Amino acid sequence: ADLEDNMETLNDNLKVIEKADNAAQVKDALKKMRKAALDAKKATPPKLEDKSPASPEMIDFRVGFDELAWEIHDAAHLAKEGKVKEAQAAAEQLKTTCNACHQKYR
Amino acid sequence: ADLEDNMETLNDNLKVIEKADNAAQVKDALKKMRKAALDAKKATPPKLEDKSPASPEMIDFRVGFDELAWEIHDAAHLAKEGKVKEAQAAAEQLKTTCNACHQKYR
Amino acid sequence: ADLEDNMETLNDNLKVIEKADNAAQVKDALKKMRKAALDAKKATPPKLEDKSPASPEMIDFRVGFDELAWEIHDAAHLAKEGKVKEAQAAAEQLKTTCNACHQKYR
Ligand code: HEC
Ligand code: HEC
Ligand code: HEC
Ligand SMILES: [Cl-]
Ligand SMILES: [Cl-]
Ligand SMILES: [Cl-]
Ligand SMILES: [Cl-]
Ligand SMILES: [Cl-]
Ligand SMILES: [Co+2]
Repeated sequence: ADLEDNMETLNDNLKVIEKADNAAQVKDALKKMRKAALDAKKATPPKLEDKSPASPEMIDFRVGFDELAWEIHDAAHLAKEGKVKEAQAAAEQLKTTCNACHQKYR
Repeated sequence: ADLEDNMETLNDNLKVIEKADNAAQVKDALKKMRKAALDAKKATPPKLEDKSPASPEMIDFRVGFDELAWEIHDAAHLAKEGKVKEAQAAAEQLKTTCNACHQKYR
Repeated sequence: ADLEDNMETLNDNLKVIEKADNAAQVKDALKKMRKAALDAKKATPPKLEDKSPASPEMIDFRVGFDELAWEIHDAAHLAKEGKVKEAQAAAEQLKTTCNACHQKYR
């Protein structure tokens, strides 16, 4: 998928998690987010398309999705145990990682 | 290890999972599969030896193993919970990631 | 963080795990080790400074931290279900991964 499609997936499912009632809804949304994070790692963002593909900034961009995926998995661990409120709070804290990348490459 | 050696490991241990009768067999097979997938990330496939190491195709190839590893971990979660049948069903779904990479790059 | 700071975070928190008494101490040390491992993926070791960031040595180096992060997570899985001693044993086994990278790129 496109980078923008994957960002829409991440943004939409974060809102699904915010409004969720039960753990299975949160689990499903976090799974879509993880798939979107890994697919986005394949993209070249507009900010960097004029730099070398081997540039340190492209590596910095890709590793950011490794960090996002691992943090999503931590929230998913809480959702699998049925801890809805804790999973929702951990999902909310993802936004620190979203924003950290946006400050550099948005 | 060799790219083909890592593929033999993935394939041998998928066959173990297909036939397994308990969660211990599955969990040990998935652990080997994850190690082979991560090690395969370090290789250049023959069909991409004519690409730069950070070309979009080589990124697609390497991230394909991150996707495989996360999907293996999903199956391993299920096996650690005694969901042997569900873990085996997750192993079957894994094959679409195997196939998609082979279609592009084998 | 720079690579040296990430390495001190790995070293320090491995020492906490060896000395820990309960699962909360082990879980929190493993979480910091994982964050440091992923942040280290973004760095260039001094022996590879003059190489392309996408050279095979640099890919080998970055995948080394994928393997370490996944091995850290296995230890966290053991600690999260309260198997403290098995988590401590697993954390001790990580050193073979630390040492393997060191022998090549330190
Ligand atoms: C880098 C490692 C990023 C992480 C982590 C996240 N995002 Fe992102 N985002 C990134 C870039 C380079 C861009 C610009 C390219 C583009 O798609 O526009 C974006 C953009 C968005 C957008 C707008 C998408 C669009 O319709 O154009 C959204 C809504 C967005 N990003 C949301 C988002 C969320 C919720 C994240 C964390 C869960 C997140 N992003 C992480 C780079 C990176
Ligand atoms: C890319 C991201 C791949 C994924 C995911 C999987 N495989 Fe693979 N495989 C890939 C390539 C580029 C090649 C060709 C290597 C070569 O030197 O020709 C292969 C090959 C195989 C083989 C045949 C090995 C041989 O001796 O020629 C097998 C049996 C195989 N792959 C199995 C396999 C399985 C079971 C996978 C998922 C569980 C899987 N592969 C994923 C690239 C990629
Ligand atoms: C590569 C994939 C590595 C893995 C895995 C681990 N380390 Fe590492 N380490 C690496 C390099 C290239 C270096 C040299 C850094 C430099 O700038 O010179 C290091 C260094 C250390 C150090 C010493 C730090 C210093 O004195 O500046 C320590 C204490 C250390 N590393 C610890 C450590 C541990 C405990 C690891 C596994 C849990 C580990 N490292 C993994 C590369 C890699
Ligand atoms: Cl997950
Ligand atoms: Cl990577
Ligand atoms: Cl696993
Ligand atoms: Cl890369
Ligand atoms: Cl972890
Ligand atoms: Co897990």
